Amino acid sequence: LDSIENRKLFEGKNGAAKIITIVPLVNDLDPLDILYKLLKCADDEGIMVQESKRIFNVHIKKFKSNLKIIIPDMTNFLNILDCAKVADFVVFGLSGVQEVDEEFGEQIIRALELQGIASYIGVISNLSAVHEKEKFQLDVKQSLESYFKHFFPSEERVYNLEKNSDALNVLRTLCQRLPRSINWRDNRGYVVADFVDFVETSPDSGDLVIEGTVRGIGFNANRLVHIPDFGDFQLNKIEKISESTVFESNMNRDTLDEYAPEGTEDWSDYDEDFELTTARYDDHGFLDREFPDEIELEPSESAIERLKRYRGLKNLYNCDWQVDEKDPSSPAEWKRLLRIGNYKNTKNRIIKETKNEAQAIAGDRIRMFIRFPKFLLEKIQDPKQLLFAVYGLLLHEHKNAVVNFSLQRWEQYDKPVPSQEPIVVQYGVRRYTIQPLFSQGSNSPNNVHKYERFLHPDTVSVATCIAPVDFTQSPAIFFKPSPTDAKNIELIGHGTFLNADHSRILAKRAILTGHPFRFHKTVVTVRYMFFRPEDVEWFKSIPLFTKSGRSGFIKESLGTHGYFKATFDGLSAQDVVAMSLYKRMWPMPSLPWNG
Repeated sequence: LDSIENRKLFEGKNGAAKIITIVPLVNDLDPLDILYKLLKCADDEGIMVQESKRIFNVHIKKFKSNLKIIIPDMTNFLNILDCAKVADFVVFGLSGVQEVDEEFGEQIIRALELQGIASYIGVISNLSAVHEKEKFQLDVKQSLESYFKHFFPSEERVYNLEKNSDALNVLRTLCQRLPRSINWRDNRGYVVADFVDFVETSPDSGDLVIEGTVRGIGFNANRLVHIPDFGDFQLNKIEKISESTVFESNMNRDTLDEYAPEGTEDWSDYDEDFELTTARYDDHGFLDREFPDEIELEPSESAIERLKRYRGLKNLYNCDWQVDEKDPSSPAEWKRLLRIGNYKNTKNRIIKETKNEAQAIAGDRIRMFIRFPKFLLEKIQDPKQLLFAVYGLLLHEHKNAVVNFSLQRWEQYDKPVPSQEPIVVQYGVRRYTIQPLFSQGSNSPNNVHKYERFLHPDTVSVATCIAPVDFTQSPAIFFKPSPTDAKNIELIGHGTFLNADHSRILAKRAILTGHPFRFHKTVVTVRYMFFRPEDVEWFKSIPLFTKSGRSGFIKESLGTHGYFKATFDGLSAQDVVAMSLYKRMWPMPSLPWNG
């Protein structure tokens, strides 16, 4: 009972700011018409919009509450998403004449829902164009209502802005009804800039002043800040405006370092240094998919040199594979990454620390001085036209680490997706061009997982890469920018930022194909596997298997052309002799994404 009074206060007084985003899901639907029909309900004529251009601050006197209306750039799909993630309420605009495009309008409903929506409302301003008779118009309104309920059953009736009865009910909801909270946005800080100015300090960099009201967890002078399509930046000063305090950047401020100082690799020896006449074999445990992992050796090149970093495994679930081991293939950044022991506990601690050590709480008007470089000012667009939102970053969020994303294919995405090709990933407001190693999610004791070359279509897979830490487990949207597509991007998949564990070891499989030709009572001769007698001698330790379900071992080399004799438990001139080998796959560093 007490909690309801405290939660209302920030928005139910002369110092409130309610973010409302107008999202018309149809090509031939104007957002200004949707706004005019919504602002018509209030008796104050001086509220009405003509020629602020897209982002307006309107004070509705009928419900004694300030409203902040945002109109996105419909040419850019990502801008529509950007305006909605900052919104407290989203006004979806449906058309009576034109149907919602599956490739664009429908995809907006899909993408906004997957990145996180605070509150939604169905609205029709195009009902007049259908018919003159109310019997024909209501049949169209009911048809749109069934479509809107299919995406989310939270809304039962799609309000029509034509009738003053339904339009007054919408404004009453946008002004009085408390909006829902978005986990990642509200646990961070978020300020929608009303006015942006710049102060020169040096001929290279200065201070970018942002005036706005704090929403979410709040802001701290030491904590880093993030401007979308610009990057992460450090703060210098923050001024609090109160109706009848200044917080400065300390010695304990966060650094803009992506990786640890060059030399950190020399201060820790968690390395399994390994030194042989026979190839490596790990037998610690108890004993479509084959085709993509199959490999074929070249006759000129030796298999010892090619498959040097490969290990034979009796069982991948029980093998003693180790993290941080000595390997030349491993990235240089590996030791310079953020190593989090227990993500679950570090995530809760930083969140609790941020809320408790917050300087400018939600509802406070602030003047944010951001240490900004002068060269980036040419890309800054008017805050009244294009949404200028500043999202606060938690402790060590800038720092890169071995991050794990859960990812499921976007509905009706039959196209394949390989596990090394660059894909843009939007986790929260941040977006980076990620090269993700896919692996099927499993509860293995050794945390060793088989590296899948392509995204599995039946279930949800796990993408592993090197990217900065997200301490809010923000939902992730995976896309590839397409120029041929209506919306400048081609949405690949959706998911969530799982954790930041390096303990997840990924192993690439290599299956050697071999064909038997000669058959003695016990001695079976295979030929298409190796092409050197030395190569046969080296891989002798790794047991052989057959696609028919037989098991065996290499006896010795026959000729100088890699022919070999082998003994099996059960095969003919039609069976395929095979050998499975495994190598460690290291995560790949990712670059940021703007525009």
